[PDB]
Amino acid sequence: SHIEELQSEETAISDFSTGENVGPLALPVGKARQLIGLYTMAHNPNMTHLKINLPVTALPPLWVRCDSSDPEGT
Amino acid sequence: SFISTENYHTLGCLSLVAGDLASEVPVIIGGTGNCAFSKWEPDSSKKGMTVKNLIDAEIIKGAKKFQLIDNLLFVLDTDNVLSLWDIYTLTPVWNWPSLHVEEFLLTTEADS
Repeated sequence: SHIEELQSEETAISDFSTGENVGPLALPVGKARQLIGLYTMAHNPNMTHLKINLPVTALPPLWVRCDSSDPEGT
Repeated sequence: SFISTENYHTLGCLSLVAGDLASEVPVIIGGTGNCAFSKWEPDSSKKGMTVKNLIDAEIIKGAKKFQLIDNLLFVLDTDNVLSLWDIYTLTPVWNWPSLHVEEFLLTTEADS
């Protein structure tokens, strides 16, 4: 997204890709904890809900990917 | 043996709690700085404790006081807000933001 406007005749030592694409990835563990907390709160009858006046309906589980950015190994 | 938290708690450690769960000694230290929470456990192959878990000072900037009854780490943050935490993995279990609790004490007729 830029236009080259400087001439560099020096030799550069670097590697390049020719068709690799990044597939599905994993969220950070701190990011995963926030979403796990949100799922836990949304299905807790003891929350002071702001949009629901009825007991919360159960839903199949949530599973958030973790990149093991912490020494938990999770 | 002095273990320095100067590389993780740059603004001084505020509260410390020690327990014995999962055949370990989880020492949770809550302070302000780079990391709000530091979980130290004794290294079985050495003489000292090493960090096992770290919580960044992003949601909670630090902990003022701890009270570990059993598998429940009641964490009081720097905003005088109490919360319920699970010590096994430090996941958000409950929060009490409505009550500005400057200090909380848990008392029960303990038998075991």
